[PDB]
Amino acid sequence: MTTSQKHRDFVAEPMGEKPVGSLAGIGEVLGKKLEERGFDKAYVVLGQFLVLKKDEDLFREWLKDTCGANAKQSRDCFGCLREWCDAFL
Amino acid sequence: TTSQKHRDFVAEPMGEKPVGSLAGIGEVLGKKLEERGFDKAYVVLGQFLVLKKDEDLFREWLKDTCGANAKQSRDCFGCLREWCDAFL
Repeated sequence: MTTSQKHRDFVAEPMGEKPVGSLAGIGEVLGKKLEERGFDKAYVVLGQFLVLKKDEDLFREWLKDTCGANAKQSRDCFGCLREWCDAFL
Repeated sequence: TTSQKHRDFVAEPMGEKPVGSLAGIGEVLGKKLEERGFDKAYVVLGQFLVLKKDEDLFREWLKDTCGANAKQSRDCFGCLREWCDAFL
């Protein structure tokens, strides 16, 4: 297992009302910036991932533009949402 | 009350179901959703979630996007709301 424990916690169960900082890659700095843009709960970021048809390039670019995520952070967040979807959607 | 199409949708994960599997989304609406990129049910779920599950704004967006009338948008909203309560 190469993922963070944090990723594994997220993908292990439905996300319900979890905050955006429960997503892998989304530390407190990125999470504050996402919340200030209206992306307060993880499911709102899931929504964007889904409206972008789960496209890695568009989602990671959107995350960079919206909260300044770097490549590792956007990869981790994408991978967490992708694996969550594979398990639960 | 509810249609069987609604109950069938809310009973299980949606996976790669087409947009027409959503309650209220018939052939005409599905066509116009697909023309706009919303070809699978999960893409419309995505919009529902980005709008924070807000009934008024989601139903208005659906009317604006594909021409859904009030019953169609009611049906579609309700199926996504109940799916989310069961699976999200």
